[PDB]
Amino acid sequence: HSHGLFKKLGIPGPTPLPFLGNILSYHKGFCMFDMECHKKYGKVWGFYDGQQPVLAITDPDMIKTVLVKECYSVFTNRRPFGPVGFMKSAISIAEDEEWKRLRSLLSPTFTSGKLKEMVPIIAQYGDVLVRNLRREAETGKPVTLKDVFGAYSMDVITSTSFGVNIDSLNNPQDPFVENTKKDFLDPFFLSITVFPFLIPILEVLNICVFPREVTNFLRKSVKRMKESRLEDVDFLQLMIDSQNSKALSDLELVAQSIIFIFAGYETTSSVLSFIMYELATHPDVQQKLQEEIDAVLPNKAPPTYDTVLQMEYLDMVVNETLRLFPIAMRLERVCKKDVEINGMFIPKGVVVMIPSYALHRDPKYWTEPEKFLPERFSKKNKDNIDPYIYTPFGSGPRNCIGMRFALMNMKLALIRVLQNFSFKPCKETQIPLKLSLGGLLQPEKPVVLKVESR
Ligand code: HEM
Ligand SMILES: CC(C)(C)OC(=O)N[C@@H](CS[C@H](Cc1ccccc1)C(=O)NCc1cccnc1)Cc1ccccc1
Repeated sequence: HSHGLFKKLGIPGPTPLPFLGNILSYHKGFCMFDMECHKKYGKVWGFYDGQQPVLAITDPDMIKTVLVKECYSVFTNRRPFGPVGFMKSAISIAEDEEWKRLRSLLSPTFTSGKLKEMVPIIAQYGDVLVRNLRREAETGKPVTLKDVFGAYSMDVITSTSFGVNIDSLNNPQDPFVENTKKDFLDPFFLSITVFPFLIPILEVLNICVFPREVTNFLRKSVKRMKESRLEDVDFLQLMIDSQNSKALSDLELVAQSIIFIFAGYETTSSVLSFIMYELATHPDVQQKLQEEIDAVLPNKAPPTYDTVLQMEYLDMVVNETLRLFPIAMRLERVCKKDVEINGMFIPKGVVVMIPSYALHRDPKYWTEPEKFLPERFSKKNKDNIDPYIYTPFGSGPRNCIGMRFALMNMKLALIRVLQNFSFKPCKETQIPLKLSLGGLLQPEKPVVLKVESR
């Protein structure tokens, strides 16, 4: 069989069913299954997504070795994913030297210096956010954060990636908003894990998990802008300026544009929802932050790149949220060679997995781990936190390239919104929040809260 491998290496795990492997155990979802396995088996364990062996690892030295020490050499790519179509060229899907080349060609886009240049742009839609929120707070109707934050995240994306400027909550039907707004335990991807041999089938059928129509709209919408700016501060331009030299192709450039939307749309919006839920169910933290924000920005002063880094309690709130809700859930690299790391034989072809969610909630590193307690990130206690236990942006050469941009994007939305409003539970607010038993880190029920004007 293929299912004998962990039994042979003396590695414990749950016993796999033929063909299926352990996937029925995802019925309660990745994270609950990860927690269970941690408790039941210890520091290392194995399971099978279908015939695919996955070794979980939770020792910080070993995690360091995989994520940083042996990245370029051994643990370079994520778990194969498909069908992708032309998206094979997206950085996050790309493999080995094409990844190394893409990552280089795109790293200077995400510098502090280029980020500081984008703060004015990400600020103006904080204002747009307020005015849409006020229209909902002067009419004391409970608000669904995912639509209004979704509208906001969506606003920052189009602006920061193509210079297109819209109020997606208000022009929700402009052509540029439709395509762009468009789960690994849904019927489709569970089937991909049992029948991964079916991927090269869909590839030759140009069936793509990225719908073939959105990809066509932006391939052409990009080339319109490309040739309307060429010739006559955003991500697209920064990429156009890069291929003005091994340099970035034209279809390669459309693909990265798409990964950036997918990356910062549901994530920026989802995280902000998780932070407003905790702010509302912990109103002292909410007050403590409103004070810190008014002290650095008095009279509702507009935030700047520099003032944002000045805020310590703000950063603590963000970091403690991502501890409870690390939206990647897991990190993963494919072992490309027989290797021994930190005293353990890892055979070629195993997927190596770091169960972030489960370690963020591990009582052996965290006190009262399910309690929302920002103080664990105080300049006092922030030093007692293992950066290979807390990894909401991954770690090493393949960590989240957009990390600085995402923290800034979120913090700008939070500052402007707590400058103006307070957030209180409704009776229809789900307390305590229940995580989706599905395949995405998101709430069972969408977070609804009451909004009031300061
Ligand atoms: C709060 C929001 C976000 C979180 C928590 C987050 C988290 C992550 C994590 C955990 C990874 C994988 C890291 C690893 O495997 O070690 C990742 C990868 C990535 N993220 Fe983010 N991310 C966020 C937002 C963004 C944004 C806004 C962008 C915008 C460009 C972005 C672009 C990427 C890319 C391109 C990768 C793949 C990097 C590579 O393989 O070279 N992400 N993110
Ligand atoms: C089947 C299996 C689970 C093994 O593989 C994958 O999920 N791998 C992805 C390709 S790695 C990359 C990193 C990533 C993936 C999934 C969750 C978090 C981070 C990616 O794509 N980040 C878009 C994005 C999201 C959040 C933060 N930053 C970036 C496929 C993909 C997902 C979503 C949009 C586009 C592509």
